[PDB]
Amino acid sequence: NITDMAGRSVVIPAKVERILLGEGRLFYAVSLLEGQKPFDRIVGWQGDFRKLDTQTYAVYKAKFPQVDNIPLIGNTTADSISPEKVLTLNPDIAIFGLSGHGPGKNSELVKQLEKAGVPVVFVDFRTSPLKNTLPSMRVLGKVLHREQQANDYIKFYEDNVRKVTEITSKIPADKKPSVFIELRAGAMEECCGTAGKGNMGDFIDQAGGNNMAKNLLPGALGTVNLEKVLSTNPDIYIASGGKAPDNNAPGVSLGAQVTKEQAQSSLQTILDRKGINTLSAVKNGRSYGIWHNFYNSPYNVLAIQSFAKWFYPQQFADLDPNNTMNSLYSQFLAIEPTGTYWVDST
Amino acid sequence: ENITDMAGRSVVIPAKVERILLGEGRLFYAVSLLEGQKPFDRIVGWQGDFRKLDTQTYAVYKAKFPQVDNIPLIGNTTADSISPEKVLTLNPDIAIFGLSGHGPGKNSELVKQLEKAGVPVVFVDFRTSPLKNTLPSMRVLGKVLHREQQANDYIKFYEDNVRKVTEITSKIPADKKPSVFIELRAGAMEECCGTAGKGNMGDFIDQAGGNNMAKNLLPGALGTVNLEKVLSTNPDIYIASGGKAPDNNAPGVSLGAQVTKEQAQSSLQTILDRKGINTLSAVKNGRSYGIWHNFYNSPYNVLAIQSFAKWFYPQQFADLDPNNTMNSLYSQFLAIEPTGTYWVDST
Amino acid sequence: ENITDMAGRSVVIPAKVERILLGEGRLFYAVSLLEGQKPFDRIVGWQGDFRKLDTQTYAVYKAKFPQVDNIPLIGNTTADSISPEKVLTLNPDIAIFGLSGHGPGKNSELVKQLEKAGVPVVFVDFRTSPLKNTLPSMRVLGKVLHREQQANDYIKFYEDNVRKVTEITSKIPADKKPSVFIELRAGAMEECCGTAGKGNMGDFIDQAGGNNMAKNLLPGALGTVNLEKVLSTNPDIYIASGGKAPDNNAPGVSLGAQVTKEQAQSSLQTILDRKGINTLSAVKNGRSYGIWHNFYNSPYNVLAIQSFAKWFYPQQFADLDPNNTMNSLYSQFLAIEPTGTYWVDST
Amino acid sequence: NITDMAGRSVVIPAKVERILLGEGRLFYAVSLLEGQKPFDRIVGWQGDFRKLDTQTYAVYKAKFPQVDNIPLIGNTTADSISPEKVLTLNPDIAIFGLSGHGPGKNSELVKQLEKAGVPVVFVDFRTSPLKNTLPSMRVLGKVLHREQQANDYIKFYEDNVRKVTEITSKIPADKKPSVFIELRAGAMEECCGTAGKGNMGDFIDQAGGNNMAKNLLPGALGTVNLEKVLSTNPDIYIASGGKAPDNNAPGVSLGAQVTKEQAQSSLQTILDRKGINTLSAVKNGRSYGIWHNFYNSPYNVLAIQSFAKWFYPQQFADLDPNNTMNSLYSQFLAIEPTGTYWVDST
Ligand SMILES: N=C(N)NCCC[C@H](NC(=O)c1cccc(O)c1O)C(=O)N[C@@H](CO)C(=O)O
Ligand SMILES: N=C(N)NCCC[C@H](NC(=O)c1cccc(O)c1O)C(=O)N[C@@H](CO)C(=O)O
Ligand SMILES: N=C(N)NCCC[C@H](NC(=O)c1cccc(O)c1O)C(=O)N[C@@H](CO)C(=O)O
Ligand SMILES: N=C(N)NCCC[C@H](NC(=O)c1cccc(O)c1O)C(=O)N[C@@H](CO)C(=O)O
Ligand SMILES: N=C(N)NCCC[C@H](NC(=O)c1cccc(O)c1O)C(=O)N[C@@H](CO)C(=O)O
Ligand SMILES: N=C(N)NCCC[C@H](NC(=O)c1cccc(O)c1O)C(=O)N[C@@H](CO)C(=O)O
Ligand SMILES: N=C(N)NCCC[C@H](NC(=O)c1cccc(O)c1O)C(=O)N[C@@H](CO)C(=O)O
Ligand SMILES: N=C(N)NCCC[C@H](NC(=O)c1cccc(O)c1O)C(=O)N[C@@H](CO)C(=O)O
Ligand SMILES: [Fe+3]
Ligand SMILES: [Fe+3]
Repeated sequence: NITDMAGRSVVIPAKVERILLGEGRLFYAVSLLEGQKPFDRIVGWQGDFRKLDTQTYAVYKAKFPQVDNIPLIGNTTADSISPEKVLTLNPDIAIFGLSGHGPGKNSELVKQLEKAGVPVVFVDFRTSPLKNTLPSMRVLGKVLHREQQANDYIKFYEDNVRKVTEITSKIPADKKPSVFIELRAGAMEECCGTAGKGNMGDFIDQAGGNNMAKNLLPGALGTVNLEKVLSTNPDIYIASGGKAPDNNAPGVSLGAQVTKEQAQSSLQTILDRKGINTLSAVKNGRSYGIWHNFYNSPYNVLAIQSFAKWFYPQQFADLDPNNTMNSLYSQFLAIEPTGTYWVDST
Repeated sequence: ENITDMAGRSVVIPAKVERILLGEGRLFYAVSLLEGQKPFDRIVGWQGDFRKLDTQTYAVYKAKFPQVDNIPLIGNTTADSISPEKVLTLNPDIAIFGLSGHGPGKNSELVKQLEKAGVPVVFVDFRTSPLKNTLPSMRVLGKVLHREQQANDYIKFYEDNVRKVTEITSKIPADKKPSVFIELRAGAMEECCGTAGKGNMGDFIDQAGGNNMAKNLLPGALGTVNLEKVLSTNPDIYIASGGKAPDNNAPGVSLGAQVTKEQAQSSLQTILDRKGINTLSAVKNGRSYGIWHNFYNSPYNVLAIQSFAKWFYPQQFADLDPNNTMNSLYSQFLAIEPTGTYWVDST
Repeated sequence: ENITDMAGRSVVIPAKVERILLGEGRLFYAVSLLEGQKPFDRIVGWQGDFRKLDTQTYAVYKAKFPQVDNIPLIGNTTADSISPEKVLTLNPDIAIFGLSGHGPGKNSELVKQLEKAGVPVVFVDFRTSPLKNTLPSMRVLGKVLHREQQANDYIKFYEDNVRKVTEITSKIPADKKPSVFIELRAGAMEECCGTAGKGNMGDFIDQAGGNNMAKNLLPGALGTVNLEKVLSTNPDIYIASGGKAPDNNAPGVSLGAQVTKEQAQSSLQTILDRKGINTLSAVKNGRSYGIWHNFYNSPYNVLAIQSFAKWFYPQQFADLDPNNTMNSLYSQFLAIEPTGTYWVDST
Repeated sequence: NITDMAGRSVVIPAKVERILLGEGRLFYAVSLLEGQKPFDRIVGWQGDFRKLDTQTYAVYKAKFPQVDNIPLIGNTTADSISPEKVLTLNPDIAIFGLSGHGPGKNSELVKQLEKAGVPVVFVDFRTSPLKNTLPSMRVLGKVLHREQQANDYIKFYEDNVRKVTEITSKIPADKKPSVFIELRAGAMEECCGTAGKGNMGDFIDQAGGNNMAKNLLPGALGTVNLEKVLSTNPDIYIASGGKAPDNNAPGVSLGAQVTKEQAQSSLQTILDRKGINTLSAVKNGRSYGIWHNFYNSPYNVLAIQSFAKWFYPQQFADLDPNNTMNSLYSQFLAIEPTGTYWVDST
């Protein structure tokens, strides 16, 4: 038996072959365990990975066209999941997130699955990445019978994060740069989405930054008004996005099918917005883009490294997130790394 | 009949208004120009900023209108302290909010609640972009409160009294303009120095033909510049804002309805005697002044634009008198008598 | 409604409170600022530290309120002496506890018992992290005791009176600051010398622009530094804390409501005449002072921050008088008259 | 009475009223001593200040038109100095530089002046700034009877340098960025002029940088070929210039009459040159401009600070060399600071 991220006891199945993904992008944690056979044990998933990660999807489709035939249990919201379609896939395990675009610990679907005799595991990369990322992988390892892959990934992760924390854990608060992260910048109805005590805030903390929204918000995600950002006038501005290159909607283009030219061109649009464009950080060129889906992925060590190099350029001159990304893919994944997951303003 | 507010949103003009909700208490100043001798007749409730952050002007209105104490306070001095429940049970027929300040903004939940309740919401602004927004705000308030005459009268008064300044300062070339720093609530904040960028009192500096040293240091209307940056820039003219009550020995400039010239100058001097500030060229040369803080969010801000022009070019505006303008303002529009000191020069 | 206490825990605000339990008796000081002329009206019971470790302030309240003797003592002066049974039979509707001190902490069994009994528990702090916690503690007590006005009034008073110090000391560079050692309950502990690290009275030294020699010797808010370490560091300024009653022949400094200047000066001198202490440069040079110990856990601690600044920079704070601040505090908030000596200088 | 920078003993004159400047830009050291009467005691000077510092000249001329009437003893080279014109000015002291566009310790003119009974003082801000800048000011103080001004300036300088060395003195060599400084970049016949163990090299050393030319060159100044720079591929590129805005000759525009936008546009031209534009430092945006005349001025504490903030951006985020310049001008000089003495690439 194991304790999941909701504190609940889960009896590990003897053999797993029918994994249900409550949130599609929980695939990222699964991908680190399944080696060259990524989709072999997925009976169905939330449609967020296919619809909100179109780039990473297309790359896996070109090498694995059977991905199109994995059933979508819903669209991009917990409320759109048919519990009936879920149960007819006869899962032998269901992986859910404490938060996100899929069911949480108190949903009806979780109770239905408990009545059906199906083990449910809660992980978390989104609410409390710092507390939860590694424990989540340890647990997924045990319940999916991929302890070796999991232990390998934890060692890789700890080592690559320790490269940052060995330095930033000793830096005193008054020497840290102030940071604002604008999630899905440009692309929300009301500006400005950001992270508080949690989510990408954990990355700012680890990378030795000072999140200006840490004390403005009670939860992991929330909203701060444009004028509050202008008034705080933080040292460093970071925008997250995952927009596909050939999408004329507002947002930052980043992901597997994005070139540096397009990442720079679209970040600039984001930085040219009224108000934003007068920020000291934007004028001084301390303005950056990070791929949004790192907000819910155990690949988040790539962002902690990208934030650290932006917060202390020379102290992390020698650190290369692209090499960490390449080591990750070659050691663990079944596709080749492409595209741009981070960008600096021209 | 609809109107476009200061947030760009369309608002349907109520047929009759008798229950005005003030998102920020000091938005009363705009309302006071419209309500003549019956200032508080139509106010169902307001933010507590006017009563708690404008104690002097409050006390003067209370002595003539004791019923002001019975207007409900929907919160203290911050948007986050407003109970949306208390707000809705006052059954307002209009809510007036500010684009910025100590009350809810355009994206607050309370604004959405009120829209669900069928209550028209109007955004005004005297604080973020006074130059763009002050007159349009009054025009709009005129239409939605059915006081078009009072509003048009006040716009004419305002335009004329500002034109007295801009007719001169609009033709002055940049290289003849004095550099200016305004230290908001000088001495009274934890961390020095609050100031205004391209907005707020910065708009007044611009209009009065001054050169705001913080214009390009800051992205927003308000922000913070460090003492050493001020010392380094060493601007021609120093201005401190305050609204401290006379009998308060804490640091801050005393200005307002119950402040005498002696208290305003004694307390400005304390502010100018602070380490660092006291080595400014502007302080040593006596180009140091005090302005009443609440002009940072009031359509009476024409008084500050004029005080600024007279400090920026003393001889060219020798003949201009802001005290005459305040008196014309009060007598024409208000229901109280002008008292106290709203600005001061160092001696 | 709900609020966050000083332990990070959410507390549901009772609709009406009439049975307040004080985990530490001297938490009364925070309550006294809210209860006006009816100080003891809502206290069902308290730890015996206020009655037994604050005999002077107790006696003054007893003479005006003899019913104070009938408030139940839930224990003596240590968390371990509190009977949880006596506590629960008082049927409290709220319990106020301190993150640290002579009463239960956040992990005690009594706190869990009360949670099982459906009784809200609120953690405040004036002792571990006064700088971070004093004002937030008062705001919180305001909300849960339905005295938001009194609390907000006291915060404004406090901020203003501290700002009188910090406006000056916040700009002073480290190399111009005096070194300071504070000896808590000097002369009265078994092993010399108790003091404060990064917390407790250390926060006051920091704010008053001093350099606490024990800041980096100690991990916690309280600890112990050896006499020889003090002698070796030989700090600029020596401060002794005490609260000993005048007619108490035990060792320590006499300070409090029933102490005269001469009893405070004479007893400080005994403390300064002790072997080792008496060779300190600060003692020989007369930069030696006494402060009332209980300021180590009281929102009246603004009086200590002000006494410290005036000892650290005598001429820069010549004009500041902590006695006026105490009198303004008492008259505005309390139900007794200020008496005695809360601070003393060596002759 | 005092030992100059050439090791020679100079007899302090009882009263000085006729100062001869071997190199015009030695005026900068004099200006720190003469308060509001900068030109009162100058009998004549080399034409380098008037002809190679046209901007700083024009600013002093607008307040002091009598500067145009100070005699020019030559143009911009030691060989163009008429010793006859020099001697008829009847100087009572001559200030010369160990190196530069004026006579050195072995020149004939120095011997002529010794025969004429005129005290000669050697200073140095150019060959060995680190060893010589402060001793030079101490000496000038004594011989010009401005000991107070000199001691005031030394304290100011030491304090403002200590702001840098407190941090960079504890950085180990292997964490330091490699740096190349291209003096009068774009403006020489043959690329690339630079500094070795001396001149602006001393500033790189102090600011915790690693001068790639330190061991390529024997002297304070020299030349390294473009290909050697490309091959070393240093972390940080710095170009010096002092070109006037309205001068369309090649080089970087910096000085009292230069705006930031003109300094950025002209630095960019310099960075767009063949070879230079493939440097990692240029592509990564670690490319900067510094005002050339800091290569021979006791105001050089401004460049040391500008270099440290470029070498360690976050560790010196709170340091402002512009506030330092302003404290310098207000405390010591008779004119108002204007223009751009340093620039970052867009
Ligand atoms: N399209 C929707 N209606 N909901 C989206 C899903 C869940 C929601 N998402 C976010 O808040 C969010 C914020 C910033 C950036 C993102 O990518 C986001 O997905 C959400 O998290 N809701 C909370 C509270 O209900 C939760 O599920 O815990
Ligand atoms: N809690 C909400 N209602 N909205 C916040 C999240 C929902 C929605 N998110 C996306 O469209 C999205 C796209 C790519 C990756 C993601 O994680 C996403 O969450 C959203 O942000 N909607 C905007 C309007 O488009 C909004 O509601 O502000
Ligand atoms: N007491 C508080 N914690 N907040 C007050 C809320 C408004 C805040 N005020 C200022 O920035 C300010 C600055 C100088 C002088 C003043 O009188 C001020 O009130 C504020 O303006 N917030 C901005 C952005 O947060 C806004 O609402 O647009
Ligand atoms: N946005 C903030 N966090 N601070 C700026 C304003 C908050 C507060 N304002 C006032 O007290 C105030 C008083 C009169 C008139 C106003 O318009 C006011 O805003 C403030 O300044 N607090 C101080 C704490 O003493 C501070 O922020 O340093
Ligand atoms: N009578 C006892 N045996 N213990 C008393 C408990 C409180 C204890 N007090 C001190 O350590 C102290 C030190 C110097 C001066 C004082 O007035 C003191 O009261 C205490 O603080 N305990 C801490 C650590 O154990 C706590 O409760 O967190
Ligand atoms: N936790 C401990 N063991 N000692 C430290 C404090 C215990 C005791 N404190 C007091 O008597 C006291 C008096 C007035 C006000 C206070 O806050 C007090 O704590 C104490 O000091 N004990 C001495 C023995 O006398 C000691 O332990 O050295
Ligand atoms: N105008 C000339 N033809 N010669 C000037 C003589 C000084 C010469 N200067 C430089 O080489 C120099 C190099 C880079 C950047 C500069 O600003 C320079 O002035 C020089 O230093 N010559 C040597 C050897 O005679 C010396 O003076 O020690
Ligand atoms: N020793 C040499 N022959 N040349 C190097 C310096 C001589 C000349 N110097 C300047 O133009 C100059 C301008 C401003 C400030 C200075 O210190 C200067 O030296 C020079 O650079 N000539 C170039 C021809 O463009 C060259 O020799 O490459
Ligand atoms: Fe999302
Ligand atoms: Fe305000």
